[PDB]
Parts: sequence; structure tokens; C-alpha cells
Amino acid sequence: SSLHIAMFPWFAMGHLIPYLHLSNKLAKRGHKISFFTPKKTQTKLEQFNLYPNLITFYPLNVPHVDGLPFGAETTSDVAISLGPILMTAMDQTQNQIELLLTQLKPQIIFFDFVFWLPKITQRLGIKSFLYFIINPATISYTTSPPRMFEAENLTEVDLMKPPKGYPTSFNLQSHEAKHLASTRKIEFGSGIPFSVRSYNCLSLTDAIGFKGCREIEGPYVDYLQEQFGKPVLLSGPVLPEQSKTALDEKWGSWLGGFKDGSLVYCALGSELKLKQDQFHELLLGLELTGFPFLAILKPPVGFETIEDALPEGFKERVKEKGIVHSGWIQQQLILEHPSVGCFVTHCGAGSITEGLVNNCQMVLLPQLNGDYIINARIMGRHLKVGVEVKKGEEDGLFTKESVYEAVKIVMDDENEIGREVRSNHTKVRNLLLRHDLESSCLDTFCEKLQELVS
Ligand SMILES: O=c1c(O[C@@H]2O[C@H](CO)[C@@H](O)[C@H](O)[C@H]2O)c(-c2ccc(O)cc2)oc2cc(O)cc(O)c12
Ligand SMILES: O=c1ccn([C@@H]2O[C@H](COP(=O)(O)OP(=O)(O)O)[C@@H](O)[C@H]2O)c(=O)[nH]1
Repeated sequence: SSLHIAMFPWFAMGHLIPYLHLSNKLAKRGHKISFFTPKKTQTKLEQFNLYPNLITFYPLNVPHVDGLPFGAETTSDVAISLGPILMTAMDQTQNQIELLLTQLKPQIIFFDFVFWLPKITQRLGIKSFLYFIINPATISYTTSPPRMFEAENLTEVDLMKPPKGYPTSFNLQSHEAKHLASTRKIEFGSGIPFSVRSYNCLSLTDAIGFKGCREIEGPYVDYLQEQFGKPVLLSGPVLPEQSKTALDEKWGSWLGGFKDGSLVYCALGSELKLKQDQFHELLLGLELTGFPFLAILKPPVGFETIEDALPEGFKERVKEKGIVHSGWIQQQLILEHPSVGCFVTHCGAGSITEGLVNNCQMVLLPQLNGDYIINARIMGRHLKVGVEVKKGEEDGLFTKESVYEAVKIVMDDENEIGREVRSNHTKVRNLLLRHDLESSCLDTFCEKLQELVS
């Protein structure tokens, strides 16, 4: 029997997009989806609704919280420092969520962040499902009970090693453990410290789910199931679905003028702005490679145009070989273009999947975020599908020479590290695209959802 599922993702394109990818897969199986989305953002999402008779959008008015810029709905609309206020605004949709649930009456609601929700749903006879599109290795590392019980005694040296029982080994740099130790305590919406919030969601929800498959995410989901004592499901790897919009002709035309596999694509997601010095170092490192490149970057901190922040003489030197662009582009379609030979990525969970299912060599440039860092360690050291750009142990900065070297290594047909990461990437792509991998993940996922509402 088909399920009625409501979708309440965090107000971020990196959550809205994979929730919609998964929605399409569930609707193909006959399930009815009530998709809650910020009102103005809906128009950008219709693009991806492949089953409009089963997937219905319901608009949310993102309320006012003092400090929130006017009209802002998504982390793509605000600077990263304003994220906690946007969290307070999502907390404030409670009364209009509670009324949407009362009239739509879904059996299950997938959600992010709103740890108050399982108390509404238990009252309405609805099952709460905390559905993560970030890595379970990240939640396992920072938010498992052993971490939470040390409370404010948790230090940088504590975060340098995994929590007790953690199934895997990898190394953090000093500045990364420093980042995790401090940001953990910073308020993220309505006065709740960040890790407390996520922990409250894990503890109070009926069940948990993650993007991923047993072959890669398995050990972390088993660890989390053992720790929290409730089902931790895997949706499958949420392979990107095809959009209804073709590749913009101006990009298709420009990309079509380069030799196959010759272009370096660089993008750091839609939520981040580099500091100027690292913006310069990145762009000069791309220039040093001599390869054509497309860099999708916001202007650096303190700057409003790409023009004003480019290193001196940059435009005149790179000529038609390189473009630096700050607008939203169709990243998934660009990564499928045969010109692209290399993807320099901030290691966001969605960008990681998009690179894995394509042919591009991966260069890992994780930005200062626990999931990006952990994704980078897993891709660089466990799966060994990419080369990570070296950062200063204490300052977290890279040089233009380190960017150049990483790209050169993976682009060199005769370099043995490049051949190795190509070979390992092919292994992972062949697994994720295996004819029965995602479908069998979804088979199990949907059975376990049926048990949940039984
Ligand atoms: O990056 C993280 C993250 O997601 C991310 O949290 C950012 C705020 O810190 C936000 O800006 C991004 O849009 C979002 O993808 C979340 C998260 C996401 C959805 C949830 O339902 C609950 C938690 O937990 C984290 C926990 C960590 O120990 C470290 C992290 O790095 C993240
Ligand atoms: O100009 C852009 C920037 C991002 N994306 C998409 O936005 C999502 C970004 O998610 P990810 O987790 O990689 O990073 P974030 O942007 O949340 O940091 C992915 O599906 C990208 O393909 C896109 O299509 N165009």
C-alpha cells in the first residue's frame, strides 16, 4: 500500500535538491509526497518535479526574525553568519506546519533540525523521520552520545580522535578539530547550541535515515543504530534525476569549444564566500595549470563583484581559457559535459555524489565545515577517489602551488596517483550506478518505512 509522506527539509538548496531527487524516486513507486518549501523558492524547484500528480508543493512563509534580510528564504540568500537566524525562522514555522499536518494527514514526515516536531507528530499519529543528506560519518563523529555526555568539557584534543566505538579511522588537522570544538557550542536557532539541536532531533525522532548505501555508509549507520537504539535507514545514494530544463546554450556552446576532458570545473556550493587571499590563491593556482577552467565562486568577503576581486592582470592573461562566474549554474549538467576532466570541489555531500557518478577527476578542497572535512577524508583516504589540496595544519590556508599540484597530478595521464584515483573512482561509479544498487536500497528503505507506520 502506497504511503503519504511529507517532506520538510532545511532551507538550503543542498537539502531541497536531494529531498526532491528522493521524492521523485518515491513517487515513481506510487507514493504521494507533500513537499513543504519556502514560497518564492518553489518556482526554482518545479524544474525537478517529475511527478506533479503525486508530488505537490506546499508553500511556507519564512517568518521575520530580527537580522534576517528581507525576503530571504534559503542559505543561498544569506551569508553563512546569518544561518542561525534562518534556523530561528524555520523554528517559527511551527504553527503553520502544525496546520499543514492537521489537514494533509501524512503517515510520515521527513525533516531536518526541528526537534520540536516529533512532539506534534506523536500527538497526530504521524511518524517522525529525521532524514539526513549529509554523511552519517559526520553525525557519528560529532553527535553520538559519548560526545554529548562530555557536555562543555569537550575540547579540541577530544575532537582529534573518534568517539568510543567509531567504526573507522581518519585524521583531522589541528585547525579542523578547533573549528569543531568551538562551533559545536554556538547557537543555531532559538538559543539552542548547534550540536544540542541535532542531538535533540536524533533522540526524539521515531526513526532516522541517511542518504547512502551499505557499501559506503553502512558502518556508520550500524554504529548510529547501536548507539541510539532506533532504526537508522539508508535511502540509497540519491542519484541525481534528470531536470526538465536543458543545459543553458551559452554554457553548452562555450564548453563545446574545448577538447574532451581538458577543462577544470571548480565550484564551492551556494553557501560560502572565500576570503580574498584564498580566492586569489585558488584562481592563480587554476591559472598555473594551463588548463581551461570554469570557476563558479561568489565574490570574496568584502567584495561585491568578481571583477573587482580578481588578481591583477588575471582577465588579460587567461583570455578565453578561463571564466570566473558568480551566478547559479546547472552544475549537474556541467559535470556531465565531456569537456570536464577535473572537478575541484568543496566536498559538499551533493557535489560529491554528482562527481562520483561522472568521469571527472576529483580534487578535494573542503571548506571549513564538519561534513565537508569528513567527506574529504573519506574520499581521499578511504575510497581514494580524489586528491586533497594541502592546508596549513594550524591556519587552514592553502597555497596556489598546492592547488596547481593537485590538479596537475590528477590531469596527468602518466602520473601514478592520478591513474590510481581514476581507477578507484571508476570502481565507486560502477557500484553507485549498478543496475540494482539504488533500486535495492529503495526496496529495503520502503519496506522499513512500511514497518515504521505498522
Ligand atoms: O554540516 C552539518 C550539517 O548540515 C549543514 O549545517 C550547516 C550549519 O552549520 C548548514 O549551513 C548547511 O546548510 C547544512 O547542510 C548538519 C545537519 C544537517 C541537517 C540536520 O537535520 C541536522 C544537522 O549537522 C552537522 C553536524 C556536525 O557535527 C557538523 C556539520 O558540519 C554538520
Ligand atoms: O551554482 C550552483 C551551485 C550548486 N548547485 C547544486 O547545489 C547543490 C549543492 O549541494 P552541496 O551539498 O554540494 O553544497 P552546498 O551548496 O549546500 O554547500 C548540488 O546539488 C549542486 O549541484 C547548482 O546546481 N548550481
